[PDB]
Amino acid sequence: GPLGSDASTKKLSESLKRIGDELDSNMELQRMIATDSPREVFFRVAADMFSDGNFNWGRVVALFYFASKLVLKA
Amino acid sequence: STKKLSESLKRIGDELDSNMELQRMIAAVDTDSPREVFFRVAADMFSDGNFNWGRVVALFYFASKLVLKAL
Amino acid sequence: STKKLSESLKRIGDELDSNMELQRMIAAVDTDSPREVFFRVAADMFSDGNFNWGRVVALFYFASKLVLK
Amino acid sequence: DASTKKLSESLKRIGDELDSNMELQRMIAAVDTDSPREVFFRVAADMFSDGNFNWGRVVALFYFASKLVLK
Ligand SMILES: [Zn+2]
Ligand SMILES: [Zn+2]
Ligand SMILES: [Zn+2]
Ligand SMILES: [Zn+2]
Repeated sequence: GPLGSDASTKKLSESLKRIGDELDSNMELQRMIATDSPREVFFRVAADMFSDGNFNWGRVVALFYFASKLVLKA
Repeated sequence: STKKLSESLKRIGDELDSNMELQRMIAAVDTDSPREVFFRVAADMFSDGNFNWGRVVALFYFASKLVLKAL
Repeated sequence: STKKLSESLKRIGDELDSNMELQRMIAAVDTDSPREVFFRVAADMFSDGNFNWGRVVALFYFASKLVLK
Repeated sequence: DASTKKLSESLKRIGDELDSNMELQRMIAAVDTDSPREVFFRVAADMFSDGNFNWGRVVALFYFASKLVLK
């Protein structure tokens, strides 16, 4: 409503809109859902995502974006 | 194989989490009205009507940060 | 040790999926239009002002089954 | 709009049952939060050792991972 809130909300929504579309247009992902135990796929992908020791929340969210399509779609 | 998939998820996750511009936008948001912020951001996010799963996941990432800011 | 925490999370997750009434209520929404259902369901979930992580996770469980199905 | 009221009430109860479960909150609070990768993988490995990879279980792990990493 207020002008300060409307602008900060707009900028934040666009930034999250951009990251959201990057996940949905991830072509390496779209090809992976297409030897296929979902648990093993999840653990092999999850192991590779965190092999460098960095376990941050954005990576976990991306991992569960992957898990949702892996479980529900395929 | 699994490598390129996990690298792209690594790359997008590190954009959601370590983009300094995005983090300081999230940090500035009203910390004592999480319900009100969540719906304002969600309304602009889906004002174009495209209700894609990638955008819903990013919204839930922002909600998790809102609940953390209030905690 | 962590076997009890994993067993409890196991129980929670299986109780969600095996809740037929929940599955039926989720399968009874205008699937032609996901955005309006999400905002309607979410608006009624937080009218209390009770914006907790638990409720957000329950909305996430519903939103996924709504969009990806 | 009563079918949406009934569903919303169900999800409200599920979320509040999670957060008010003192035994669950105690078990979550006891893990080594300084070792999130090790904790997350040990819990996930035990949660899926039986071969059931259903979506409800993945969300329960997601509820755990969020409290493990954010707080
Ligand atoms: Zn305005
Ligand atoms: Zn980008
Ligand atoms: Zn304020
Ligand atoms: Zn330690």
